[PDB]
Amino acid sequence: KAAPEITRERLYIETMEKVLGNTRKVLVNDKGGNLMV
Amino acid sequence: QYIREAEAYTNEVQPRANGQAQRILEEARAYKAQTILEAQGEVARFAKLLPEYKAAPEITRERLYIETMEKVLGNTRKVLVNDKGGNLMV
Amino acid sequence: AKLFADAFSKDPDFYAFIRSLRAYENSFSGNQDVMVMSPDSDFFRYMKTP
Amino acid sequence: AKLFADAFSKDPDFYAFIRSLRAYENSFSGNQDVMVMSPDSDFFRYMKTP
Repeated sequence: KAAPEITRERLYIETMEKVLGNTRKVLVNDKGGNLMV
Repeated sequence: QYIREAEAYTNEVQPRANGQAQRILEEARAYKAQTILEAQGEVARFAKLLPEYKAAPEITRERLYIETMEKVLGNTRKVLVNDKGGNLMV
Repeated sequence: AKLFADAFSKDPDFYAFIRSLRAYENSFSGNQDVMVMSPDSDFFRYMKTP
Repeated sequence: AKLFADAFSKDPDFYAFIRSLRAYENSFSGNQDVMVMSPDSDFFRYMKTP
């Protein structure tokens, strides 16, 4: 309650940094296309 | 000799039928008792849980929702993909 | 059946919600599965900018 | 349950936020999970040119 936005932003960044350090990623433009496992 | 050994078989096989029959009956009785007792347990637990939910409805829920979804996403492989997709012929 | 019927007829909706979540828990136990969400779904709401 | 309710009824939104952000850490915990994204999505907005 002291300062909402800054703590909220920091928490977001930290937790997503932890989560994206375990899952494989492929980064592609999603303007059109399709694929299968 | 064959006739009398067959007679021995005839006189010996039948009692074990009574044996197994009594066993299957008694197992059915055990099933009955266990089922009714489990029913009592579940009804009692729900009876205890309900009033505190009728205290505070909205936050009793989302906690339960998240707590079940944690495990349901715990043990399944997942592939997060954006929508507007066309086809998937593996 | 008699006991359960006398039991749950105090709030149909709540008994509907519960006993369904435990169904999902006990059903998805095995690791054999695969599941394709979309990032714009609801459970992943808090993954956008703020 | 009632202790949880009386405690957390102070601010719903913040509780939902933090609880989801802690559920995420435990969900995707060392498992192959491919994720397709754009450099035009929300989180990578500082990969642009300035």
